[PDB]
Amino acid sequence: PHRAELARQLIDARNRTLRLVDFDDAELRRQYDPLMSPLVWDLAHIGQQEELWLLRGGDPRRPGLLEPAVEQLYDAFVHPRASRVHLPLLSPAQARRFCATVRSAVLDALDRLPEDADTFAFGMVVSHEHQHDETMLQALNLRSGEPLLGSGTALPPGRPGVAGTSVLVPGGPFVLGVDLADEPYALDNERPAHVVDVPAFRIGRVPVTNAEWRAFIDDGGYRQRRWWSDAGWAYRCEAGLTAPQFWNPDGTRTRFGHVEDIPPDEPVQHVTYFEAEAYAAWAGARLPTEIEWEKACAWDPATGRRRRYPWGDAAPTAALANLGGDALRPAPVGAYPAGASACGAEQMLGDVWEWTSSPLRPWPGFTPMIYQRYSQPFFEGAGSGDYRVLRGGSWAVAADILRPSFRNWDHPIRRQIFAGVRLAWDVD
Ligand SMILES: [Ca+2]
Ligand SMILES: [Cl-]
Ligand SMILES: [Fe+3]
Ligand SMILES: [Mg+2]
Repeated sequence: PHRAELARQLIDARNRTLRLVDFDDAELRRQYDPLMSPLVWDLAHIGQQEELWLLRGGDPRRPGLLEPAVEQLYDAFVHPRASRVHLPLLSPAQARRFCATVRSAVLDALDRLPEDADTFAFGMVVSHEHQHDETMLQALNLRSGEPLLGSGTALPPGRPGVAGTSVLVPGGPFVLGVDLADEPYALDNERPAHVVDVPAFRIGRVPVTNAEWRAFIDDGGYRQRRWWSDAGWAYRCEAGLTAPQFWNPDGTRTRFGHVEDIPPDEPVQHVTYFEAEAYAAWAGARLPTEIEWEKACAWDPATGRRRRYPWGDAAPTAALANLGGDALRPAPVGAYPAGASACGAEQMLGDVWEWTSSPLRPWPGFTPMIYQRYSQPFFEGAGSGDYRVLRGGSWAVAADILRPSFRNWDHPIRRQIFAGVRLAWDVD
């Protein structure tokens, strides 16, 4: 954009990062849960990736500030999450110094870029840092003990008449994905724009709520194998799943260390893919495919056009969606009527990541971005395991990095992520 706007975005991302590591060194070195890196790992990894993609042209053979063996401590493919707490990592002071040195050089580089030069990598790195900010939030939510963060900023109230209900998405061709011409910082797996024929289906007007999930629990949903897939039931049994994560026996939940009543009308959060598909079956529905999801989000059947956001082309605001990290929770269903898609689906962007039944697959014409290992290793059959795509962003996602076409994914056994469920149905 303006180089000034990119600088602004990089600086906002780093402000966020530095708030999330504004704790004692011992906190930053802790393993809150074996699923998660220590925060000091994400801190240095953020700087190392910024250096690699913006100062070293993505070529690790070009010299960096760190010895290559030190740099490789921050290679996510080499070091499984659980092992990272024991690695000989840079201290918090070293990591902050490294990040600052890199950032100074990056801002100078941005200044010096020729007019009309390609800036894709800068936007890619903004996305990378904000994504790690959400990862660090996941870790802080898992942390046992008295809260470090506050309990979250105010959200609007919900409204009656939306929970449980569905909207029709009329059948036919629509444009899936985007081109760089339209979204200059769309990540590689979002591209290119192409047509897919999607038969008529219905999708939930809002996500599944906590009170709805409690009904599933109360009817014995976790005790009845018929709602679950073979793999899902086996995992439910292995892991002893009986409720969403952080729901306590006494009916409270623990959210960033805060013990509180579970609000009935918020989207359910911290459920596995396997839980999501079991609830959907028990409810008489199914999960959407990600293609269904994106059509419901972005397509306007009255005009036969894609919208930039579900509501139109206006930049996200606090009146339109719950984004950016400050709320530390999703909003009550019905809280954002102005954020509805053309078909009437609300809270598609923000609040909770929504499970879909789609594995990650390339769109026809896919070509990798400079960070070649960002998507490709996770495509179905690429040999990295089983993944399902999540859509729409959560309350923790920065508005700057989110689009209807954005594709998250994870193993179906993961629920420390800020994920919930929106139902779908076939139409006859
Ligand atoms: Ca969402
Ligand atoms: Cl990671
Ligand atoms: Fe990363
Ligand atoms: Mg009953």
